Amino acid sequence: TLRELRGRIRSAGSIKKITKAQELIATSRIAKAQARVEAARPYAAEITNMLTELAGASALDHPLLVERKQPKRAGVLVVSSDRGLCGAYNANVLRRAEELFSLLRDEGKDPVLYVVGRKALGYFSFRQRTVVESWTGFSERPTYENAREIADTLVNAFMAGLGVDELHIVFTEFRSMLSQTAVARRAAPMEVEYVGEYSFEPDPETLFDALLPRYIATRVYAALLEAAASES
Amino acid sequence: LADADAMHAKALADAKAESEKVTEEAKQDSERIAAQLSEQAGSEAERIK
Amino acid sequence: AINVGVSVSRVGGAAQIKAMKEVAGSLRLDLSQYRELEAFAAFASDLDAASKAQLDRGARLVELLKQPQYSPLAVEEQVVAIFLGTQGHLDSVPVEDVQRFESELLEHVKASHSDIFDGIRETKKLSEEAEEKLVSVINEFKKGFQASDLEKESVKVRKPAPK
Amino acid sequence: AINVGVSVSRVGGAAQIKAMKEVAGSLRLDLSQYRELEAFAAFASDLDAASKAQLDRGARLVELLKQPQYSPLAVEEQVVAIFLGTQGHLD
Amino acid sequence: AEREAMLAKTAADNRKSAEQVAAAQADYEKEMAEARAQASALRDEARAAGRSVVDEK
Amino acid sequence: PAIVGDEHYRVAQEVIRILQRYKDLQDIIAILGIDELSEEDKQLVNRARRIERFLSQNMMAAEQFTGQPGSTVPLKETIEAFDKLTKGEFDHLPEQAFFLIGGLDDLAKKAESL
Amino acid sequence: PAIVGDEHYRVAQEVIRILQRYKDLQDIIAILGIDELSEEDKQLVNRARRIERFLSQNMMAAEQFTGQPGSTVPLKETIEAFDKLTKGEFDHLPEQAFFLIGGLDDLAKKAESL
Repeated sequence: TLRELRGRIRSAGSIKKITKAQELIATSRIAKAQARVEAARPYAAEITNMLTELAGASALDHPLLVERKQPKRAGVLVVSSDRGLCGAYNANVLRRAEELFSLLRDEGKDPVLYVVGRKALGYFSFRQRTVVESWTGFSERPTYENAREIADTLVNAFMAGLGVDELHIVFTEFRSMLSQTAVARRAAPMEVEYVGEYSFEPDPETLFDALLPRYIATRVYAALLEAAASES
Repeated sequence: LADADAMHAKALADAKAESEKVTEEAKQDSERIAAQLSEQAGSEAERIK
Repeated sequence: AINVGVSVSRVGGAAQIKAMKEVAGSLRLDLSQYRELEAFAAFASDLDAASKAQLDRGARLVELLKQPQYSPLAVEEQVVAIFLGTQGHLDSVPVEDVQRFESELLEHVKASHSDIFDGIRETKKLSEEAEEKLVSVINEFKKGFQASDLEKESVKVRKPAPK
Repeated sequence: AINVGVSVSRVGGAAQIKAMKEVAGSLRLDLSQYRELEAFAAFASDLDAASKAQLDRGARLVELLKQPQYSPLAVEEQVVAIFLGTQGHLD
Repeated sequence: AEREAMLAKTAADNRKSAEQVAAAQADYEKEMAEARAQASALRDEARAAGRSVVDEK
Repeated sequence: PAIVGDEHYRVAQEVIRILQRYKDLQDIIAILGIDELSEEDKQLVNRARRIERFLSQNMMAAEQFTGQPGSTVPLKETIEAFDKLTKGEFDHLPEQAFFLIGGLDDLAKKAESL
Repeated sequence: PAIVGDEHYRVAQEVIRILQRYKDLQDIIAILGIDELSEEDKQLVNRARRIERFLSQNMMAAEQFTGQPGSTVPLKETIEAFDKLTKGEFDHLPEQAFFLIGGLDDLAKKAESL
């Protein structure tokens, strides 16, 4: 019917405008997100340097650097969107999370979930695995005050060992505007990597026990920032 | 622990007593359903006849 | 397959017994508003507490109005079937099982409590005593219903490994 | 501009000479699956090496099949030109 | 050793009290679920036998 | 506004503007979905869905269609109710509370019945 | 169900419901693609695409066009395969495994070939 088809052309002609507007808004927000990533990058590089110096001086007996004797559980932090319309972004994230779960349960660890973003919180509301804690309101504009709280909650669940023997993060690594993939990183226990070739106040161990929780926070923050760039 | 074990003992005894009540009511209802479908069977045989 | 939005009967509640005018007296408007809300909320991420309650009631009513061919219900069975939906007695039954609940309950009422059907047929009304008795039977039955219910992050150190 | 899938011959394949039938015997499908793979992968960041090889093969088969106006190729030349592309000598 | 045995008994008995209350609820609701499953299996077995005599008649 | 007065005319025009923006937005809402929209557009949609229902009424001829008796809403109460609705004074009420209802006294009694 | 039996009718209505829901999502699919759907719809559409493809077959008349042989699938094996598809036993196989194939043993052979 011509009246139906004219209505459908008027509809599709409004939708073409509204999707073109949000493609251009996303073309702005990828530049803002890359600017926030490059503004956060020098701090992460200098905490990494300070941590390498303190670990070089330390006894390395810190809990976050040792494998638990029983691999009882593993924590998985899944980073996803609050807004929709992102295409395969959340599908790739949740597919890399379910690959990680198949590996962890093949080693013998049941995963416990922490979730960022409302869309993965919906996916793990539908599939009957529980989420231990979630956050939602910031996946497109993550502030450090959010990553602080996430990394506090993850590290408190590691040090409780009701607790986890290891913990991981699943998120998309922005590597260009034309290329991103979901990646899974083990955040704890950290590896140590010996490599070929300072005064500390009050002591190198006391600093290293204060700085590792801050390093986990900056590595979570850099993961939320790359997630928000690859979301856009 | 004596309260909790008495609550378990009483909850198990209550569960079996009302379970006997529910299975006796379900046996009555099953016999009634079988009688009603036998009356329907008679009414269908009458339709065919 | 009645399209509850467009379908209508302009004689309305003159072409019904009093008991059906009681239990169903707005059911077309409730189901057309449900099909409008279900078209609208098909893509909302979340819903208001009352919007959720309406969208979950409509699914009970639509499953309750499904019917296999050659299964004519007597009006005395239809008024009880609709009474389960419009008073919300089905609200706790999962959507998938609503048809088994409706069938099993109409068999149960006809087996043990045939005075309800008899009353509706003889008087054309749900009397308040028949409504209180029917509600008791619905709640006694709901207890007896079997519903279906790696790269590794590394701390570098600038000294050699021990032996 | 032959649009495969919707272009077809229903009496053909009985009359097509044996050599042309051996060289082209998958080419129609290898092009239709290239058109769908390209329609997908034009809006994707990356893909597996086997799909990337099948995309590049398909694009070189399309560049193989185009030809200039008033240049009709003898069958003895067409079978060789399609051999170049289907056997992977163009990779 | 006996003052330690009072603390051990008190902590174990409190933990077992919560466990035994949870088991009282779980055993009662599990017996009702088995009774409901048996009731619906006997009611559906009566309907199946009733359908069989209907088609036999 | 020369004949009905500005208080009626403004309100009729604000209701028509809202319902027109809602019909411009139904195509987007059916496919992209309500949460995509601006906070101002999404607020307008949550007002238009209430205005649509508050234009429906239990008519005295529709006694057989609805079972409930019919209602008459005075013009002054009609203008006051739509002047409130267009300025958001009822966005806290459930969307169903406006449906088939004879004015503000009945809207209040229905909302508190839900 | 009085003619084909209860199981065959039940399976055929589950397939038609799945394909109906998929055809009523096609207006969103055409714009946004599959991922923007809800999970309960995306689960459905993945098996709908598998069912839509598993209704294809390599016919005896098709050999003159495709060169591949024909296949015959008995009614029992047809009902069993669509019962398993609609219950969701085959969502782990890729959609290209279901094109132009006759029955479950040949679906397994084709899934191994991928």
